[PDB]
Amino acid sequence: SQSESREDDETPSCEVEEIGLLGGRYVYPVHEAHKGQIVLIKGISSAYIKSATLYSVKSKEDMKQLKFFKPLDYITEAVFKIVLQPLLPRELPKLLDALNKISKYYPGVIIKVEESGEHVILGNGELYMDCLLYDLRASYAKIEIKISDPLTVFSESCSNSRLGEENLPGLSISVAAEPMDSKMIQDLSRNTLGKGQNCLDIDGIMDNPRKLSKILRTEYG
Amino acid sequence: LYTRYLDRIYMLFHFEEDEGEELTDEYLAENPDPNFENSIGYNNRKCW
Repeated sequence: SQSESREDDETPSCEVEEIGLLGGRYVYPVHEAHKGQIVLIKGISSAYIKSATLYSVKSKEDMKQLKFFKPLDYITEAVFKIVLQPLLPRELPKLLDALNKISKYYPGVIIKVEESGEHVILGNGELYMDCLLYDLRASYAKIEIKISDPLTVFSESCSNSRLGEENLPGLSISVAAEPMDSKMIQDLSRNTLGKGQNCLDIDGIMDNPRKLSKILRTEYG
Repeated sequence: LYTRYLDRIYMLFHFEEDEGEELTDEYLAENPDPNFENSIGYNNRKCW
């Protein structure tokens, strides 16, 4: 997400304590890892939650060239909503820790914190969330907790003028709000490079506006 | 309203937020509770 953003202050670092090669139920000890292979690292965990890009650069131009890995695009959106509270409020700190651990281990989980101190958990579906809760109560926290009634995240919208005033009345804003074409909506939902004959994804906006506008004119009139 | 029957006291209090928010806040300042633990040790009437 930092990368999304793209010298001193920029770089945190962790030494690599060990490298092992996965073998299901055992890990084979490794002195060194080489390009191509996938390995288990000890101690690089703290820097990142979910995805991260690891580089070592000895070069100022080399550093400038270097491009950070894009955030992994998970196939589904969580949607399912659980509200948590611990059984006994005094044990909150343990719950908090555990929730962070769950975020690290389960890439599809979102933990949000409400005003109330309630924890909103999003997961993909029933079974998914059930497994989270089991591990949470058993493997990580040792705390019995209250769980709510399964809900869902809602989204806001409309279907069809403005007047507005600054707190120090010098500015005045009028903005129209409009229903969008289902085609357009679908095109936006589909993450794409605009390859083949495919309607260009708006995140390609950094390309010339003429091109962007060409797509809009071409596909929508 | 106030009464006392031997030991036990009964007091009725009427607040408005103006007066209400004050009394809440002063207690909070002098007994800060970040974990929301006020309601651990609070006694309901079991009966109802």
